[PDB]
Amino acid sequence: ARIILTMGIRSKASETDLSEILPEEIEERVKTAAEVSMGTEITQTDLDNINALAEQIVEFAAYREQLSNYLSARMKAIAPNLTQLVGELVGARLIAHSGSLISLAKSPASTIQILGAEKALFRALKTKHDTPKYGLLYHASLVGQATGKNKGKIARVLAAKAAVSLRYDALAEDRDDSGDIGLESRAKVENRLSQLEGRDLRTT
Amino acid sequence: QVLIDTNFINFSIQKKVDIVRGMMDCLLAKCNPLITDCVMAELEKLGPKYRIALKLARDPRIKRLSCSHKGTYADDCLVHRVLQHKCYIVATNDAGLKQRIRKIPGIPLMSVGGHAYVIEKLPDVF
Amino acid sequence: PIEYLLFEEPTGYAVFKVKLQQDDIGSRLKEVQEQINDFGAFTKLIELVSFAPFKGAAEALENANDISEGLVSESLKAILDLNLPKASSKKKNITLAISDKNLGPSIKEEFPYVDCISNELAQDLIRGVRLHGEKLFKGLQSGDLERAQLGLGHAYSRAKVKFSVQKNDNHIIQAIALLDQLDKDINTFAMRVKEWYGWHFPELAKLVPDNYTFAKLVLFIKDKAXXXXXXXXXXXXXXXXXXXXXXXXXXSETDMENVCVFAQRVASLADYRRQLYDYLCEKMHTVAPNLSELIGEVIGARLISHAGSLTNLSKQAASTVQILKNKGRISRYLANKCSMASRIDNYSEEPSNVFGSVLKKQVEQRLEFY
Amino acid sequence: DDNMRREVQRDLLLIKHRAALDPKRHYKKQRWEVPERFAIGTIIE
Amino acid sequence: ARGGAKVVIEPHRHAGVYIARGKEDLLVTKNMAPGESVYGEKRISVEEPVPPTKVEYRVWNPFRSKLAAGIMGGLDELFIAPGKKVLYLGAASGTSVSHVSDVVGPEGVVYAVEFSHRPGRELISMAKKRPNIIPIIEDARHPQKYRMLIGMVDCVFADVAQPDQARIIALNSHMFLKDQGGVVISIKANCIDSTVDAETVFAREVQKLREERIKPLEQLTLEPYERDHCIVVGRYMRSGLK
Amino acid sequence: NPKAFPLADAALTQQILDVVQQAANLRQLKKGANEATKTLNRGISEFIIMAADCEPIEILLHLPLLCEDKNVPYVFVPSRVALGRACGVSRPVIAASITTNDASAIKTQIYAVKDKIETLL
Amino acid sequence: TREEFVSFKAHYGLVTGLCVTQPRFHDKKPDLKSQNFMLSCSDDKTVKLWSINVDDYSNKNNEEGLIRTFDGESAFQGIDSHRENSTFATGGAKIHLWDVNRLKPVSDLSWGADNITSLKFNQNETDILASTGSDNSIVLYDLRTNSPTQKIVQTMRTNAICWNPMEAFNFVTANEDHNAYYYDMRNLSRSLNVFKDHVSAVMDVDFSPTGDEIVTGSYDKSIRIYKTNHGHSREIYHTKRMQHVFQVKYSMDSKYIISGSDDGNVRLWRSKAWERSNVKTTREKN
RNA sequence: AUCUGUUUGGUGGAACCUGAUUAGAGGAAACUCAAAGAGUGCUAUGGUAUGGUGACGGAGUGCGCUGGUCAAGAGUGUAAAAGCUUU
RNA sequence: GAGUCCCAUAACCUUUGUACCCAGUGAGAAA
RNA sequence: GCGAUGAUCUACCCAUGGGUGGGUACAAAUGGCAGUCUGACAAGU
Ligand SMILES: [Zn+2]
Repeated sequence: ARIILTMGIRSKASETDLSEILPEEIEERVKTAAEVSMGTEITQTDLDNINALAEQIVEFAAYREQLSNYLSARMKAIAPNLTQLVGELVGARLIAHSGSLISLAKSPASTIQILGAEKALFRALKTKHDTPKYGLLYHASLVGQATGKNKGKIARVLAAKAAVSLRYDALAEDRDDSGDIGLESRAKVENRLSQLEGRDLRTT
Repeated sequence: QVLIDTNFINFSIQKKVDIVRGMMDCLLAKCNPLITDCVMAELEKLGPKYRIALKLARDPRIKRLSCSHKGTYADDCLVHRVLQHKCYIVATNDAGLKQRIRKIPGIPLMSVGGHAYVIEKLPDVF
Repeated sequence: PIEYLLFEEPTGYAVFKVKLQQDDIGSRLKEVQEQINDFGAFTKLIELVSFAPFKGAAEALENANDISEGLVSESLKAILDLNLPKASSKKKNITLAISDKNLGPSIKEEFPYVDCISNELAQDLIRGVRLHGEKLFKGLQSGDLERAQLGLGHAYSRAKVKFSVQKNDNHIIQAIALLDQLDKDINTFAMRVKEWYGWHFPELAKLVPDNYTFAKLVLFIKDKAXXXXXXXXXXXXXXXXXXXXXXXXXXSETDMENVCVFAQRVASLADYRRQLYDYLCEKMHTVAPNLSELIGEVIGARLISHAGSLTNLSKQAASTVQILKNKGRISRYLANKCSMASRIDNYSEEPSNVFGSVLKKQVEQRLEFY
Repeated sequence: DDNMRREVQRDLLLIKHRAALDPKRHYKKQRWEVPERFAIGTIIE
Repeated sequence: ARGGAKVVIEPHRHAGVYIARGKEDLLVTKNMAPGESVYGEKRISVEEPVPPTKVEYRVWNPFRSKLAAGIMGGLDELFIAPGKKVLYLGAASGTSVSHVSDVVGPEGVVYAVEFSHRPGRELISMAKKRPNIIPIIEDARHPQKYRMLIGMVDCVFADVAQPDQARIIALNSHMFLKDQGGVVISIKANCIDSTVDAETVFAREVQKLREERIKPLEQLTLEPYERDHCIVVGRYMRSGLK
Repeated sequence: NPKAFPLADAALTQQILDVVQQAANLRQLKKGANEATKTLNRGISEFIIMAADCEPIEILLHLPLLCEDKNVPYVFVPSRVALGRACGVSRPVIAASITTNDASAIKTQIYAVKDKIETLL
Repeated sequence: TREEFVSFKAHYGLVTGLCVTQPRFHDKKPDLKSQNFMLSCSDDKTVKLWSINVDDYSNKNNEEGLIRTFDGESAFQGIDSHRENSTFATGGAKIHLWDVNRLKPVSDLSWGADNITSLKFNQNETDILASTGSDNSIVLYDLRTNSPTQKIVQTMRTNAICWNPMEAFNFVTANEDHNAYYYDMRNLSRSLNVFKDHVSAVMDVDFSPTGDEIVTGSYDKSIRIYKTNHGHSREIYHTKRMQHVFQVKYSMDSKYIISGSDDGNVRLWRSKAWERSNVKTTREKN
């Protein structure tokens, strides 16, 4: 959409710079496709409401960056000891699945792993099978930093320490509000992670 | 559209009938007789003492149609033009070719006997 | 004696030199015909001499529409000034090998000493040039044929079909698919707006039912409160400022400015909708005006979307096309005429508005009959 | 894959023996071994 | 045969063609441009794994397309393929050429050729969702006019009903067709000769093809679908026709 | 260049409309553009008679787009009124169609007209 | 293409010889490029010009056949044209030279009052004509003296001759004893070679435009090729489907041998059995 | 159910038979090693290779080639002229 | 030790609120 | 002052008004199915 406000017609295409939008290889590439392309010409009445979708696309994405900014304010409002650990988006969704913050901290640690993956869980218990091991916690920034089966072993240590961080956030009437427990929680997982990546199954 | 052997030409000469004018007597309708390219390659290969048949074979009312073969042998050029279409009407007097076509369904075979020609598997004889 | 040849491309022309002529009695053979798939053998025939590329894609269309006439363009005239050595007009001409019999006289009209040959001899060489393709050109062709065929294929087609983009009807399709999602969302975010704005003023949404104006007063009055100018923009103005005094819901500040930008998003988006609506009301007035006279721009544009084009209203039987005692009578009696209006929109070049009004008054008197 | 097998395995076993599903159909005589690659899907209208 | 029932897709013996083995069977080729059926035929969807992407499959109506019955009657080698270029003749609309585009895939191209403007106008608007179809609106009897626009195609397809059908393929097989790449004629008995019989025209148009150095491999009749046609898969030898 | 192409000759107008009249009595004639549209979808039409003098010429002009898609021949006749009396209908029929029916006494006569239509194409 | 341009029911009798030359009319010029011209020589006292529509050059876009007929007194035996200025003599009971523009012949030539059966002009020193005889003879003619020039009498009659194009003063002849002979025009006391290879009468010889080879066809059902040097056939051509070859002509690019037959087909061959129509790469060529 | 016992799927697989195979059959790995096909890609270019052994090349010069235009002459042609062919 | 996304960022069923309903045929209706 | 440029045709009771029967679609539900994994060893020398 940002191209349409810059590119316009195919002869406006070759002349106008795309340094700001997709540069240095694709700018040459859209210049190449500009001269030979199977599409038609478009009138200046038809370049009015593609010329006003290019506004309304951009104003959505410019609103969404204000919108994820709004949760990052609300993470550090409600549970900042949580969102120093797992990030704004997971903690937006772990609260969203349970409901209130108080309802989430009353759950134990091991049910904060599998808070998302409830469809594959109760299938795997009602028929005798294997429980899913990540859950909604899998899209944390830290499970992705691990590899292999170590995505499982960090998914315990997070859901333990996130359960430690949540109860300091739901159930402390005084909050230091700096993520002071949470950054002590994340440094324990990074010690757990870099221990667990140093160990390897191979033979030396 | 009637295919023609070497043998049907040879016994046409001994029995004193025209091809085109004499076929219409047996057949009672109009016909376009057409010698293939393999069959003309036999009539030349028969040699000097069959050359009066080779004159009568090249007649502009006798049509010619080519074929895509690697061979002269027209006894098996002919059946292969018959299975794949079944519009033709074979004119032979070879004994082995008659047995090769009487097993094929629905192909009017035509031979020469006595005075005029005879047809076999036409349902519309008269 | 086929000395030079000429192969045409979307990337300009080419003038080749025949180094060796293939032997011409023996041209149906397996040997000389299987040489021309083999680039080692075909090179001994052909050397490139010239390659003048087209100056632009628009000049290509003018030149590609000139070969199919049979005539000689500017550049095709201009290339042959270089490459062909000037020979006599009567004795010992110069031979050029042309792909077309029809192009033949138009060269000799311009260049009287050039004899144009299109035998099955000469056309065998030109067909050889297509097969080995870009390897003959030794990289002088900047870009490729494979992109150049595609655009020049569509542009040659669009010229001879001759449809303007203003005649196109996918603009009716995409706009209907866009107006319905605007209507899907404008109430949706405004219902979100009230469920944000219920924490501050539950009374104003009762006064203001329109989603377009309810998102403006949130932009206008962020807090309580009299002496409000745009609240008169008058009966609801005093009914709101007094209701602003009688407030029940609670009161933060950045959180409401979230709702301010969120209620900003509604009023800008419905402004786009009223902008998009007039475009569709105009393109209906452009593309299918005889259909626009009967039912109007909106319901006319709905039918083209459910047909998937404007063509599939013309192809369908009038009983089959469907719009919604009057059901049994008028919904059939209009759908006959609704079919007929959509025929004469499709197959005219510039459709007339006048016959739709003529077709409209026929439908009126059956409504008078009811 | 070896997941989602049961609603697939019942389906393919109901196609290898599809001659019995209705006594008026009588399909051609074929064997229909289970192919290596397939993609069960529905019909959009 | 409803919108509810779920169908197994399975790859056909020919590449690029797919069989929909349901309670009844269907012939199906993968839609290159999803979400739209070009003439209203009922289309199948699946999903393939990020959430799984949507791949849509379009049914291949036999009674609409003369090519379509020959698959479903059974041809040994159909020279159309998911990589090959293919030349098409007489594509009035996207009744069949949109199908032939989907079976050659996003790599290979298809050259739609038809003379008339109003069906050709529809062929334009379909060709701007399928990038393979580049449509040519010149007459098929004069191939020197569109010689700039097509280069070295791998199999022509012939859906012309003009009675000079052998000469209109020879001028497109000699000048555009890559050697040793097949030719799929579709002969209609009534439109060539209405005086002589159905079977004579089949024995006449094969022998006209063998004059133009096309050895025809096989011949199908496609009788239960369409009345009295043939499609004759050729091969353009040009060199060693024997 | 004209939009009502191909328009038939005066001698061919007679031979078409006379075949229309017997097909009217044998019930193979289907009468009306909205009814002739359907037989193109069912695939059972033999050929299409169209009236050139109906106003407009474009209300029925969808049929050659629909016929040449399916290789069904078609003509133009000059009068919708004279197609009316050939049709046996009190009102001028501006578009007619001949259905394929194999028990046709006029089967040898239809194919004489149909062969003289493909001559125009 | 190996097809006909046009077929002409020319004569009610036999044709006896064809020759080809584009005329040079005093009134106009018939086109070299758009048409080609055949001339025939009949039994029934008849010589007929023929136009041909030719599809070679695409420079253009009437007169498809039979421009004008030349009637005579005696039955015509053979023809050849003279490449300078629209000139051809006929073979008959009297060889008599023709102008294309004149219906009656210009000059009657005869060494003696005997029938004459075949002719050919030479390629260079163009005015020299060679004339056979059924009275087992050969009489050479010279046009610029308007006179016959000398005579040689062989043991059996000569069916056809041919001048070499390259040396232009030696002519090979085809003799009815199963042998062919090769002369010098200067000294007809000694033949330059004989070619003893056949078993029956040779009906036609043709000198290669290379000037090395001579190709001959006999009343035996076979065709020999020999060089000028070796005096014997290096190569014999035969198939079952040809009988009694009456006419044989070497190609003009000197590679493919044409061969007329009594069986009615025109069979064409190669000169060397190995030379191909392929154009060969630098590795294969060496 | 200490009711019976067929059907379907899974395991197992004897006797006879019929087919094929054999220094018993089979699996796993790869920047290994070695035979041998089939297809594709690559400018894959001396039709007789360079302008030149001071016996050389450059420059001018003369001849020769090539083109169209002008002019005479020849030929056809007509009563003549027009037109007309022209190594 | 331990199957997420194939969507519990859902699907289905039920209950209420809202809106609505019981393609073809082809030559007669009006007196 | 008609029509192929289309005439015609496709649950209940209550005296031109309504209720009851079902179906389609939308939206809502802190309605339902629907219950929130294991618990002490592991890794290094
Ligand atoms: Zn054969």
